[PDB]
Amino acid sequence: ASSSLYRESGIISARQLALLQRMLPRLRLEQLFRCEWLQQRLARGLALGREEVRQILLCAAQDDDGWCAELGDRVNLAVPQSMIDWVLLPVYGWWESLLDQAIPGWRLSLVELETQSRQLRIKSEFWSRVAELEPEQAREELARVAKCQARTQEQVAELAGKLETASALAKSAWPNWQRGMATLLASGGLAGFEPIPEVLECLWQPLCRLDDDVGAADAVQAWLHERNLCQAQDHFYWQ
Amino acid sequence: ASSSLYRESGIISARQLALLQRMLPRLRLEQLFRCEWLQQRLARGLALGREEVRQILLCAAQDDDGWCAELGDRVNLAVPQSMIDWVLLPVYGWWESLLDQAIPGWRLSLVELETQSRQLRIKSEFWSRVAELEPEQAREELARVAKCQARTQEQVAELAGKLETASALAKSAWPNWQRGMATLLASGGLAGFEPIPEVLECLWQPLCRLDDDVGAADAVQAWLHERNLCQAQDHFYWQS
Amino acid sequence: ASSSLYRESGIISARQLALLQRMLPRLRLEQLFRCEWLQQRLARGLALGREEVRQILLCAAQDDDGWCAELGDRVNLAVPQSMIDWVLLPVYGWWESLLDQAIPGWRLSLVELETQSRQLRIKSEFWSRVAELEPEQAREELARVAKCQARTQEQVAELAGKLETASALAKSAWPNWQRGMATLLASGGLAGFEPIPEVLECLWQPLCRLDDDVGAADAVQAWLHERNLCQAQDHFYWQ
Repeated sequence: ASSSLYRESGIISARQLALLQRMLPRLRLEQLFRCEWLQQRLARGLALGREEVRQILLCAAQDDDGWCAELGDRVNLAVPQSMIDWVLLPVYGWWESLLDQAIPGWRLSLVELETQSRQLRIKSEFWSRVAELEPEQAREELARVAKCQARTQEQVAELAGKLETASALAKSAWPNWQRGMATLLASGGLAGFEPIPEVLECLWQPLCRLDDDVGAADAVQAWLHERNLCQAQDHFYWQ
Repeated sequence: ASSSLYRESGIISARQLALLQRMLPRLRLEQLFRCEWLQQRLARGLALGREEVRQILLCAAQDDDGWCAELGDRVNLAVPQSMIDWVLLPVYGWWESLLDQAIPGWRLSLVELETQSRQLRIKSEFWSRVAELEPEQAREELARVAKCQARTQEQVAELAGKLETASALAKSAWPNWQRGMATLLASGGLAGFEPIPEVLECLWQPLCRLDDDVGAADAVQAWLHERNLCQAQDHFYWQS
Repeated sequence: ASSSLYRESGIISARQLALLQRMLPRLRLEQLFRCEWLQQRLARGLALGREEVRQILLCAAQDDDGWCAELGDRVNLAVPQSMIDWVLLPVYGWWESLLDQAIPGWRLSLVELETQSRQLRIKSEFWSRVAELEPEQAREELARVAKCQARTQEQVAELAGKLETASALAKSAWPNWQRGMATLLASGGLAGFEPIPEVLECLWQPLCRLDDDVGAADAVQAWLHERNLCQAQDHFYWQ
């Protein structure tokens, strides 16, 4: 929900943010950053190009507090990279949390912990170099932070472990997940993915008939959208 | 003003910095980092490319202490992206300042206020992870970071307030600024912007004749220059 | 040697890391992060492209404990930016430490101090923004940070000094280093270096014939590899 966040993760360049900042009033800008669409691109690390920017500017040209709802991308699933970023990765993520709903919370919890271990090593160098002067005071602080990184390390280990077991269970349920992804990055097909877990069948049928069937695009959009894996105004097609 | 500002802002890649560090003496590197040209690119978000790097190395080899003064870009105002980043946006920031000179100061103050804000969050997410092991000596940090965040929040509200008001007049003074920008972005032309404020006429006249008049380019170069919106050696031109 | 470092250094994008995290097991991924080839890209600021990620994924399939020693780049030395990033800069770094072994360590110690002063600089801005409510507490707090950015700042001066002298000696040993570089960026050849130090003769001979002798690019690769300047699987050519 913050400029810096989209900047730190490379979603928006400084150049782009400059234009956006000047064209959109603070109120629209804030709505932009909070909107489901952009938050989606953030989570998938999908940086903006000139048309994304044009479309944002275009949509905001009406004083409708719901302008963000018209935002969405036209994705060509015939491009593996697009198939991966807009479909497979999102779907696998949704699927695993289905096996165990606490998993996304673990993965996210993890990152908050490593970025937290850093602040601990950085705050260690500090009171380390500082030990020069006020040596008695630094010792004090060092003992304090020493305890923290010890616990932080342990919380990480136990989380990792749960995820190790979780991934094992998921590997058992979709063994061909890996062989499928390689076949995609070469042949471009989705067959190496079979047999796919049952729940995914309603997605996989149309997904495999994208070039043959007309209403398969709509079928895939609709399946993802119900499952909250795409936007109402996202559109998918094939080469 | 350190190389870190330029790395974080994606103005200079890691690859590029390494080459510059090897080729430029420590003293020239710092002169480069503080020079007006590179500062302009930073503010505008204009990442360096092969040529910008070469020119840096070139100009720096003269060994004159004002070598930075020879740095500039050759800019094709054909490209809508170039028209926007080198003219429209700088010019609008300048125009804006006429209507109220305190504005530029307010904007960057927000930037620093946002940073201080972010810093306080990192500082609270930090002491939250400590609150578990150090329950007692954590009730003190949260109290200061409380008022700190509150205060910070107050002034943002104020700044954002003044700027919201300024925006309103600024909109009134150039109604079709929006429309003009949409059009340029959709079709490449400048017509959507008119009528333009009278104080920008001597810039606009040449701007709309880049392709036709031969002295139209340097006429906008001169206009921007006399107002510190470009560098002495920045060269503009038109080619479609 | 963590993901976060490769992100901040702009070596791996958010979306690239998204895919690797999902495709590689926790163990397999950390192996990638600590492997020589990737540490090489990192040292030189060489961002992963589409090719590099495919390779990482193919080589991940082998499923042996040393997969990531098969990783290497294919570089076209006919491209000047490649000539610089893979040969000239690496070779110079190696050369200069022949003149004085302490130089790489100074160079690296600067970096540590530079990121450290900018850590205290940001710490100042904060406590001056917090001096709004606490003038007293923020005093001894700004006072400590001020001592640190003092010692830091002199350590830097001492190192810069030592490097200033080194610089002079290296300039005397390879006078046309700079003219060569300028020329390569201008005309794309290597004659501008031409009076090169004797210890580089064996590298220089084949480097000047990449286009003419089939075996030249291999000679170059050998020269580099025997001195740990490229990976065993790095491969060079001229197109």
